[PDB]
Amino acid sequence: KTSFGSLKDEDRIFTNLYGRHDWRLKGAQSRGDWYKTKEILLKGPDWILGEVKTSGLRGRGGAGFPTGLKWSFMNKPSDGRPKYLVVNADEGEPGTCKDREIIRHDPHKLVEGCLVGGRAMGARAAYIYIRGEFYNEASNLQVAIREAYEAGLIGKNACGSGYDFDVFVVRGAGAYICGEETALIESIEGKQGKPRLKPPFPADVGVFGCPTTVANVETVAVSPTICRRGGAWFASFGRERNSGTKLFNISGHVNNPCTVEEEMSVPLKELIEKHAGGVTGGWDNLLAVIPGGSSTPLIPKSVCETVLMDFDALIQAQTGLGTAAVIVMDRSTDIVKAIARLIEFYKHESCGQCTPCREGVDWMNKVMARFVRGDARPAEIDSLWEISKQIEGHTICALGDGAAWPVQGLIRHFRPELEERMQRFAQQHQ
Amino acid sequence: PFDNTTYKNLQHHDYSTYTFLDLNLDLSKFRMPQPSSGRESPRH
Amino acid sequence: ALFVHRDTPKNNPETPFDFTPENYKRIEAIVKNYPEGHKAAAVLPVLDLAQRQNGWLPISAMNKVAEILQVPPMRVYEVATFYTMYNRKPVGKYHIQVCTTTPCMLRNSDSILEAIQKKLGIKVGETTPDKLFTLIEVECLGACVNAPMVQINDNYYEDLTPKDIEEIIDELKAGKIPKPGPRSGRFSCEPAGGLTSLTEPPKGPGFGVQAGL
Amino acid sequence: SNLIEVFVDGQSVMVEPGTTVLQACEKVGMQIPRFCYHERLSVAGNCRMCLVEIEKAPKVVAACAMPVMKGWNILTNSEKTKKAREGVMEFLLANHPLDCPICDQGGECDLQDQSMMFGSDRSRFLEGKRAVEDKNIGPLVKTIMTRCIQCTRCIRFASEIAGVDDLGTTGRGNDMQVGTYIEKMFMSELSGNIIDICPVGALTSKPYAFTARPWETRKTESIDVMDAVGSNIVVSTRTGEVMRILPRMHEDINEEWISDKTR
Ligand SMILES: NC(=O)C1=CN([C@@H]2O[C@H](COP(=O)(O)OP(=O)(O)OC[C@H]3O[C@@H](n4cnc5c(N)ncnc54)[C@H](O)[C@@H]3O)[C@@H](O)[C@H]2O)C=CC1
Ligand SMILES: Cc1cc2nc3c(=O)[nH]c(=O)nc-3n(C[C@H](O)[C@H](O)[C@H](O)COP(=O)(O)O)c2cc1C
Ligand code: SF4
Ligand code: SF4
Ligand code: SF4
Ligand code: FES
Ligand code: FES
Ligand SMILES: [K+]
Repeated sequence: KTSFGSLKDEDRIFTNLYGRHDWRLKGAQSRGDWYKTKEILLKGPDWILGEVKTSGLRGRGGAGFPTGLKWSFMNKPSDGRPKYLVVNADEGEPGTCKDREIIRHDPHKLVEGCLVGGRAMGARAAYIYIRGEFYNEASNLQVAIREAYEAGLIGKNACGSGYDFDVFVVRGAGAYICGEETALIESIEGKQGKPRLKPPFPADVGVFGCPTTVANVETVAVSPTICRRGGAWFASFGRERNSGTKLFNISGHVNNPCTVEEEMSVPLKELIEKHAGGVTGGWDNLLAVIPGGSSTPLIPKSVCETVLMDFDALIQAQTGLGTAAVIVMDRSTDIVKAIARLIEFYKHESCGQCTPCREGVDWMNKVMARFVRGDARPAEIDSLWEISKQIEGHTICALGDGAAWPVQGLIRHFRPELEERMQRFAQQHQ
Repeated sequence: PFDNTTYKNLQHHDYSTYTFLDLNLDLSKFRMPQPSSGRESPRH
Repeated sequence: ALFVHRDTPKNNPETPFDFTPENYKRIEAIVKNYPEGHKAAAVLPVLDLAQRQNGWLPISAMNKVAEILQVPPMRVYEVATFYTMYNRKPVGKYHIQVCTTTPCMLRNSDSILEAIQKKLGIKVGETTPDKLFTLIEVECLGACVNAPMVQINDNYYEDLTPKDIEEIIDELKAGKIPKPGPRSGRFSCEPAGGLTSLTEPPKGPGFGVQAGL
Repeated sequence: SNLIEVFVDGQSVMVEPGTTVLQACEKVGMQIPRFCYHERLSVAGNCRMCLVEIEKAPKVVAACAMPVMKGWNILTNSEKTKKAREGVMEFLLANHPLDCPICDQGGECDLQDQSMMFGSDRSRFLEGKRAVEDKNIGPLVKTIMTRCIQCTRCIRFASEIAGVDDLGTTGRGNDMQVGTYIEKMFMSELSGNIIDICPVGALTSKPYAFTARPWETRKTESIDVMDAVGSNIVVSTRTGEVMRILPRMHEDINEEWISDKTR
């Protein structure tokens, strides 16, 4: 296959994404969910791991780690400690609103995903760390989990397979850093959301010191669809090592901001012009696109013409895929105010554990608040660049990286706009 | 019949400030026995 | 805003707080989720329960959660001062949270914030003197395609104009309960100019299932 | 023996399975700059000063927490290691107050010493610094929390050795504050040893405070008599007057601590 995009409705994984059907058990079983689950559970952990590895499924959380290779770290014998699949359902990333749609509208797909994943890694229970802001979505998911227990699908003797598996829902308390897997583990343990250090990875020391896999809502929910439909079916979409479908959240300055499931290597211009109707004022009105939520560096209009929305073609554009959250920023946008507000987000949402994020993200917000006004001299651009390089790679988790990256993207793609900002400040105040 | 124009997710309009916790209290009777770490707390 | 405590008369360890007996059954339901020997992991739901009973957390709910879970009280002080939901000061009954990060500031949530400020006569962080509405300004709430949006205590109010949030404040002042959804012509998150996807019927059970399963 | 072979600057050394990078550099006589690592407290890894390069690996590891794997060449004096140390020292000296004259820890400060040794020589922070409210945790410990670099040796000492569990970190981000959150008086029997391990002058000794200065003090290695444990102490004097009492390291008595009565 050479072209990508224009995904058919019959090849979608997340049917009833839009809430138009019944999200409940009679609705989910009428859409293919909870079908032949016992036959998936009885064929072993190794068959499910082979289906996920063969499918080319990568991390839908945002890093794109190989999901089958991730889950195969848990296929190891016991030592007295139980094992836990823990579903990262926080989704505090700006631009990103897809896992809210998965929990609110397709909950039984997530519950069957917890069951098939916990069978695949020998896990004992499921902790869905849902965001505290997602209260109605949490009660929605708890009604669906009640419908899954009362039908005998999970709990004692899950789906009649001889396998016992619980599913819990732990609400958050309003912390973006609790979306990171180790800080999510630290938030489930009744502590501050301060990320652990790696190694120990969660597959060795995770929640409560047990073996644990923290996995995204999307990469958990699509796994029974991978086991039912096949590995080669999910591998046929997108490029090679970029296999599958993906949820895209087109927000910002578009005509129709929307969540849509789309094939993996779709062009960005085709996606924005088809599902969102294009940029407000046409495609010529486009100024910049933050391609995958706030952690990724932005790309200008000169790159959005031919770029593809998978992992590797955005890494070639010296940005990342991340959460696949397309934030569109047209010509009417002060981009420096937006990126300084984004650094304000990364200093209001940062747990203060280690030095470079705790100090330098506040210091980058102060330098960016002066760059909005232009109250600097241009040698503080490159200075700020060095500050980003003193944060990127020297922290514990990737929120220091996720805060160094937008500063680097803004400098790299709109250095002259910052320079003319500062020079017109310097002439109008002197 | 087939519907494509109505939003069938209207349950969240009736959720109160204890809906999540009442659902947890309902689901507490369906669950497996929790494992023990050999002690009452790590300060014991 | 401050992260130390000073013993005011209305906030001290002698401030009255105790759970209702149905809340004790709820705390039993919370503690029974976590394994034996890790009872401390029930800090964050139970303390949030101690916020849903009182509306806010004086320092007796922190001491009560530390008392019934047998954890040190400083370990609950860290949780109450780390997370942005544990209101340690008495908020109004409708705690309005306006999201003004970059995807909502692009879609002009500043106009909604100005509309709420001139409608209620207050600003960000202040409380109306009748103690109904607390207006603050929060980070990304996760409804970015439904931007610009606010949150009222459990509820999302999305795709808002200034007229829409004036309507919501009007139907909150009279005692009525609004509908927590997008206030534009769309339903949850779909493209506003009609469904560009998932118009076909979902096939149901047995579709595309590989052999040997 | 199952000792494995790693390399510090190419120099081969035989370590235990589970030895960190910092002890692996300690075995060749090298010392890594650290703020939150303390060899008798638990590994926190939240100051990022011990960042050291492993070659053929494009990311500096935290030497306090990272165990060595078989065959690492630990490059301690490489280019990106020194850039990591200077960047992290710059962030620690961003919001730190210019109190070095009025600070009791001057001359005996870790932050001054490894800023002189491992950090840069000038500044870029052209902004306004933070100012943290000072805490009242006792008549023994003078608490000036603007100087706190949030290394959490307070918490690990009070939780693991003193067994008090009453110090912590309130807040979040650059507003995070180490304290008690209430008007609580930190009074254990070992409540003065937090003056020792604090690498900055945030926790100073309130009876010792403002009287002396460690370069003009004379060290005398003596024995405690307050209890029958026999704690090795330093009586540090100045011009024929006993200024203060520091601990001494002794692995069989008082490992490097003393009681509050002794101090
Ligand atoms: N989905 C969301 O809401 C958000 C997503 N992100 C994205 O998340 C990413 C950052 O996440 P991180 O966990 O810091 O990065 P990544 O390196 O760590 O981790 C992804 C997974 O890889 C596994 N892994 C990697 N190397 C391993 C090894 N050698 N052994 C065992 N497991 C290994 C980890 O266990 C983890 O579960 C970025 O791409 C960022 O854009 C960031 C913010 C929000
Ligand atoms: C600061 C930070 C916040 C994160 N927040 C989330 C999140 O909210 N949801 C999520 O699925 N992953 C989040 N991640 C990514 C996780 O570290 C991890 O990659 C993911 O949760 C599980 O991996 P997976 O892609 O295999 O599912 C975050 C990472 C960082 C550094
Ligand atoms: S760099 Fe920031 S987000 Fe990460 S552990 Fe440190 S304080 Fe937390
Ligand atoms: S703690 Fe150290 S660096 Fe800070 S003022 Fe005191 S002597 Fe100077
Ligand atoms: S007061 Fe000193 S020992 Fe305590 S956390 Fe701060 S810098 Fe560390
Ligand atoms: S930015 Fe306002 S909801 Fe995500
Ligand atoms: S010493 Fe290793 S990070 Fe503080
Ligand atoms: K000190």
